[PDB]
Amino acid sequence: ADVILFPSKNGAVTFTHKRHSEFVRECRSCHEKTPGKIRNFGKDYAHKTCKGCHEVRGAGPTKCKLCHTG
Ligand code: HEM
Ligand code: HEM
Ligand code: HEM
Repeated sequence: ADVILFPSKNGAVTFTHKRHSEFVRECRSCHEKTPGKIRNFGKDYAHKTCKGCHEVRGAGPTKCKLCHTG
């Protein structure tokens, strides 16, 4: 889906999946060879990938509550 909701014990995360493709050139930057559900998706994968990219690019939320907005 273009907008994906991630339930979380630390607050739901609203992910603009489609919008992110306007900023991220490759599906592979977040996906395995085949784009689709990510088997090991969770805290570790998310904090490394989601937070990590935001940190390196200086755009996107890195503060807990700015991502865990639910
Ligand atoms: C045009 C390239 C992309 C394609 C073809 C693609 C395709 C998909 C598909 C088919 C799904 C599964 C939807 C479902 O659950 O039915 C999905 C989920 C997802 N995609 Fe993408 N995606 C692309 C780019 C991105 C990018 C750039 C990111 C990271 C910024 C990303 C992150 C994710 C995440 C986190 C999920 C949820 C996985 C899960 O809940 O297991 N995608 N994507
Ligand atoms: C599932 C993991 C991710 C989550 C939960 C996430 C969440 C967010 C959120 C909450 C925003 C605020 C703007 C919006 O919602 O559209 C955002 C912005 C952004 N994200 Fe992510 N993101 C993820 C992965 C990534 C990745 C992997 C990259 C880089 C490869 C990335 C690059 C960006 C950039 C550049 C922005 C700023 C866009 C703007 O200027 O409006 N994000 N992201
Ligand atoms: C240091 C600040 C942060 C703290 C304390 C925090 C804490 C947590 C915790 C405790 C979990 C697991 C909750 C559970 O078991 O359901 C989690 C999962 C996650 N976090 Fe964070 N987080 C932080 C920052 C971020 C940021 C900045 C993002 C988005 C850019 C983010 C995205 C996520 C996502 C998508 C998950 C996985 C959700 C799922 O299981 O589907 N977190 N976080």
